[PDB]
Amino acid sequence: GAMNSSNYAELFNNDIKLFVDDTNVYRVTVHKTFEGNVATKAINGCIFTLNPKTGHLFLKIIHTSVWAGQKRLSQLAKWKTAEEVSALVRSLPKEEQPKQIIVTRKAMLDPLEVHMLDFPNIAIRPTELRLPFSAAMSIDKLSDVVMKATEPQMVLFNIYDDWLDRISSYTAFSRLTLLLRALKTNEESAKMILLSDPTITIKSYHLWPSFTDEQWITIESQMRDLILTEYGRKYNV
Amino acid sequence: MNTVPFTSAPIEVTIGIDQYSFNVKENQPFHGIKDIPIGHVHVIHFQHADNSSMRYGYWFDCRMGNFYIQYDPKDGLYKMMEERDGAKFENIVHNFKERQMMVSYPKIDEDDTWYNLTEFVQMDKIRKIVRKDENQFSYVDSSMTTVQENELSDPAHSLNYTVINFKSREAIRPGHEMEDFLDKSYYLNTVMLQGIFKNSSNYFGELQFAFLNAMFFGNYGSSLQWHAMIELICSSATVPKHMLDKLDEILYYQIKTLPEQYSDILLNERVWNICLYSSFQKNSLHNTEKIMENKYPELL
Ligand SMILES: c1ccc(N2CCNCC2)cc1
Repeated sequence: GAMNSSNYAELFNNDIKLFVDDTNVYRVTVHKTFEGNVATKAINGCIFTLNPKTGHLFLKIIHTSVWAGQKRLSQLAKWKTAEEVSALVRSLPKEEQPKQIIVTRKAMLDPLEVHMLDFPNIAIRPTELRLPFSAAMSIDKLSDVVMKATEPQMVLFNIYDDWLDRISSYTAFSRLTLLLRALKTNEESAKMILLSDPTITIKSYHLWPSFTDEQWITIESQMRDLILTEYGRKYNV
Repeated sequence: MNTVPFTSAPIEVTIGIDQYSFNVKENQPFHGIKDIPIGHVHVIHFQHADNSSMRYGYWFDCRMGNFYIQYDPKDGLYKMMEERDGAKFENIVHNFKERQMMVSYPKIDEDDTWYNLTEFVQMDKIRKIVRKDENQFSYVDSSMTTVQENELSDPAHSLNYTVINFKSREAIRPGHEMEDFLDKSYYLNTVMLQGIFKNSSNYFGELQFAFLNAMFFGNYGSSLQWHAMIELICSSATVPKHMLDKLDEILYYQIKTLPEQYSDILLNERVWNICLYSSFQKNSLHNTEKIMENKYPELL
């Protein structure tokens, strides 16, 4: 059934699973036309498919050409997501295929279920968590590869960098969701926190800076403050 | 006109014949039902006074034999049976009519209700849904489950309706997932009409038979099947024009005949609101939509 607080540690057991987030697949800017009407212009998107135990991120880049001449694009985006997830699963060896796929939005359940009818033993599940994966495009290197793409492309990233060498996947997921929640609530402040100290760099093959354990506790503390604050500035408390 | 005689009425029972029903008291001198219109299927059904649980009954066609009812005190129900000795049967019936111990099938001359409910229902197709080949008539009751229900437990006593499942490989062509799931025309016209049912008459017959089992026996899997067959048509962008016109008539008379107080259980809000207001065929069911909105505006 649905994924929620009560079954949160299932994510870190040894049954292969993937989160699928479609919130960045179909992206538009809205603008005025010369006649003073409103029009949209699509920009490149991405499917965010993440193994929470390993940190594996299969980032499928959705190039704007996929929308050309299509109607009802927000509905098509869910089926395009489903088609690409299904294609990914079919491309993996049997022992790498997931046993469950968890969609972050319930409107993906039927599209994914239909595309995965060939895989009756893969559970398609919703979740009651309000996970912050939409903020993935606030990670500079991920935004960069999406916006530069001139064709459809799959790019393979570890979203935990090398963290699992030192911490567990439960702790790594908690750090990731905290960083992303911060970036979603106030991107500028979050990014200021992450970079203010020039001496801490981001390795060429990493997404996040190379903090020591002690520096990560400071950072994590600053991100919590931000989220509680912005919750202040937002609700006046 | 044909006759279904009763040996006796040992237990108090409400007896239904088609859409008619009457009360028989324990050991009342009731010996059956006469003037039954030839040319239609019929159903005779029962609800015991003592146990309103288990409505049950028999689908039959008088052209296919001489049938009578006889209570069985061991199994505790009114059983339909065939009399093969035709001279014996005529004599029995003639005696019962002379003593006027039969109720008359009370069809009003203006009235086409039963015809309109059973237009496409054939006894030969009923017998393929209800498998009991040694008898010419078919037993149904409230509790019988459908083949699809058993997939989700006694097979000999199942209702073998055509399985319809919108999220199945049968319904969805590889490569047309979004297309086939949002516009079920392939599934309706190629898979079901051309492939399984062969023509829309056989389709409509199963649909009408499912509705009637739902209404007369409160058979829940029948109700599921009726709604599924409606939804498949309404969710298809491409339906023959004659099928839509006939569907509208079919549904009109089902809704007209439904007991006003059973609407809450026998009508699925989601299917009906989708079919009348959202589906491809939202504008094609004029009679059904008008009677739905004037009789059950709460459901909508
Ligand atoms: C999907 C599968 C594998 C990876 N990586 C590649 C880099 N090394 C760790 C594993 C990423 C996404």
